[PDB]
Amino acid sequence: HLTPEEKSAVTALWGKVNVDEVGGEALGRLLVVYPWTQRFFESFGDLSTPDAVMGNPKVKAHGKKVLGAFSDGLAHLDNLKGTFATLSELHCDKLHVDPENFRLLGNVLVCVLAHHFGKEFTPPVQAAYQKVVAGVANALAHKYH
Amino acid sequence: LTPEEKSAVTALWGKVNVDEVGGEALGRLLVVYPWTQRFFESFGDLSTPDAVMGNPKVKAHGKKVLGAFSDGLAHLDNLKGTFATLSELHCDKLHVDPENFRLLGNVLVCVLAHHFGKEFTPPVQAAYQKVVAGVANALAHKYH
Amino acid sequence: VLSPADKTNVKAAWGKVGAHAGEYGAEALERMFLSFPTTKTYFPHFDLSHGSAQVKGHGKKVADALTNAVAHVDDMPNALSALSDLHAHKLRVDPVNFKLLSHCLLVTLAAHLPAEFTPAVHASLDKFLASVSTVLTSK
Amino acid sequence: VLSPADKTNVKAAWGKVGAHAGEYGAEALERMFLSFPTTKTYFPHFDLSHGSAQVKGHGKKVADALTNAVAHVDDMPNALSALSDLHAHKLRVDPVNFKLLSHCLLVTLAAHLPAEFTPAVHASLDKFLASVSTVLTSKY
Ligand code: HEM
Ligand code: HEM
Ligand code: HEM
Ligand code: HEM
Ligand SMILES: C[C@H](Cc1ccccc1)NO
Ligand SMILES: C[C@H](Cc1ccccc1)NO
Ligand SMILES: C[C@H](Cc1ccccc1)NO
Repeated sequence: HLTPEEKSAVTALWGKVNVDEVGGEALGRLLVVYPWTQRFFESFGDLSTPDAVMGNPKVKAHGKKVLGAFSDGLAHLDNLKGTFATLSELHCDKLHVDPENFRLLGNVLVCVLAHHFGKEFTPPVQAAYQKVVAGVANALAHKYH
Repeated sequence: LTPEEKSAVTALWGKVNVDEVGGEALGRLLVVYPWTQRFFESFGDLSTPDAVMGNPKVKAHGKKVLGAFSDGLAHLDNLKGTFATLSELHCDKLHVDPENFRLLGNVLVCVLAHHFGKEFTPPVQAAYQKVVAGVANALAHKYH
Repeated sequence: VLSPADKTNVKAAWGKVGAHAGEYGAEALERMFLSFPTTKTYFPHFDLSHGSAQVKGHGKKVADALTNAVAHVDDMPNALSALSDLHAHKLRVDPVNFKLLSHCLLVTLAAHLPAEFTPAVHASLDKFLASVSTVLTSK
Repeated sequence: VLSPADKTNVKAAWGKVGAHAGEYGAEALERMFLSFPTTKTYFPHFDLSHGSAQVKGHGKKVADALTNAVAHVDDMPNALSALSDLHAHKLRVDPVNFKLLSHCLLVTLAAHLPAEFTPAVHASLDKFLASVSTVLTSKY
């Protein structure tokens, strides 16, 4: 459902992402911006301030891990494949995360990318990423359907 | 749906006045969520609740659409076939925000509770919430 | 939002609910727990089966806060102040969950108010619960 | 209902945006129209192509409203009451669309404010645009 030019805009930016750092930034901002999400990470320790959250080692450690090898191909096009069944089960059946948070975190990642790439994160490049965040979000909510 | 849920859904749906509930549900959407009026300009007077509810085009549209999901004889234990067309219509042509699919479902549920009272038990509502979520997701597929 | 006509409708509905408010509060919750199971994780210490005394008791507290809101409709922010800090800071209630309970409260009302739940009253009640939800998420 | 820390953070972002407010408001709109194409049906009489003078002109108006909200943050209901009736009664903008443009306004800010768009300032900006959105939806 991505056109070649959307896949292009997505892959050429992702190419330049420090995947080791953007996951931590994204998760951290989620915890800081939507503080109800801290609920699901009370085992991470100190989330008491912005500085505590963004400097928390488990935050950064969890961010890097998840956002990790999600790369050459990523999201969908990984030579077929790439489904979220087991993650939907985890996030819906086990954790009971409202799927709205899947949309929020996608929006935060988009904010992170815009921050890191500035002028390069153009309106068309953003539109392409919005479809990916919508696609991922919907996939993770498959059990709520 | 579990057999328990389909049971709850079909047993109640058997007793629905299809004619009335369609018009009722659409009218209340227009009244409760007045931004939705934007898509029904051709219907004329939507100025007050009384005008909305009494409006012939509202009640006729409600009846046409819901009249195609039965009250007995199959429909409301379907899967995923007719929704493809309606998804293209609602998303690609009308550009209805999908949130409005959940709201309308929620309105249909309010209509049902109102007409059935104590018979619309918390378990029965639960089963109807899965339906309206299932229908909402189907219609939103051309956004996904 | 809250127009005189909405205040009039909300009072009319409150009069007919009368002393059943607590009981309707309980019913709303059970409606929410069954319809929206993600909401249950906020009440691990509750027995949420039908007839639970904790759901009954929690129902009265909910209804008590809603009638407090009705009684101070013109200054809900001041009225519901502590409650907003409780749900945000301590309880970390995801704001989406206010819509879900609001919807169950509407459904409950619809199920008990044959005459009163007209289309205009439905709109007024939705606006009322949306204001309460705005206050409770303000923090 | 914002804290003093959030007010401080919103004023810092505003200061740094400076006279670019109008330009950034244009860009936010373009970002919304491409990301969220349903929003385009509220502007049938606009050319929504890049460099459109209608989007530039409208982006200025949106910026001016946001700048007014910044300047009267403690009484936004009064500041934006007119706009609130217009969006609700005249235009009947679907409330979900405010969230869509708030997101695009945040991304625009993020793309132009590398030092300013810290997590804390992001949170404060999010709350600011949620307050604006709450007020512009208040007439439903
Ligand atoms: C929207 C996209 C998201 C993706 C792609 C995603 C992906 C993942 C992945 C890969 C894991 C690790 C699974 C494993 O270790 O086996 C995970 C774990 C987790 N996610 Fe997410 N996630 C997302 C959103 C969220 C949100 C919004 C929340 C909470 C607000 C959340 C909370 C968690 C938690 C608590 C865990 C750890 C579970 C555990 O170890 O027991 N996730 N996620
Ligand atoms: C949520 C479940 C919904 C279902 C099952 C549904 C179903 C339908 C059906 C069967 C039609 C008739 C199509 C035809 O004539 O071939 C229709 C038309 C229409 N629906 Fe819906 N609808 C839903 C929600 C909505 C919502 C939420 C809106 C607006 C906010 C909407 C706006 C319309 C409009 C404007 C038409 C007229 C299309 C035309 O004749 O030009 N629908 N819908
Ligand atoms: C109209 C909306 C709501 C109202 C009026 C309301 C009212 C209240 C009241 C009065 C209390 C008890 C305060 C006390 O005794 O100190 C409370 C506690 C609580 N509320 Fe809410 N609430 C609302 C929405 C929500 C929602 C959506 C959730 C979602 C799960 C929720 C979860 C809780 C929890 C977990 C408690 C603590 C109960 C305990 O541990 O015993 N509330 N609420
Ligand atoms: C922060 C949120 C918003 C602000 C501050 C804002 C501000 C404004 C202002 C100042 C105007 C008047 C322009 C004039 O006088 O000519 C206006 C008009 C309008 N707004 Fe918004 N707006 C917001 C959100 C939205 C959203 C989400 C939509 C639709 C998706 C929307 C659609 C419109 C439309 C259609 C007009 C009339 C435009 C015309 O025909 O020239 N607004 N808005
Ligand atoms: C929230 C995390 C995974 C994640 C997903 C996207 C961006 C950052 C982190 N799930 O555990
Ligand atoms: C809004 C209508 C269809 C409808 C669906 C369910 C209940 C009432 C009406 N679409 O045109
Ligand atoms: C309408 C008011 C508030 C209310 C009380 C219980 C359930 C729903 C709403 N009646 O007491």
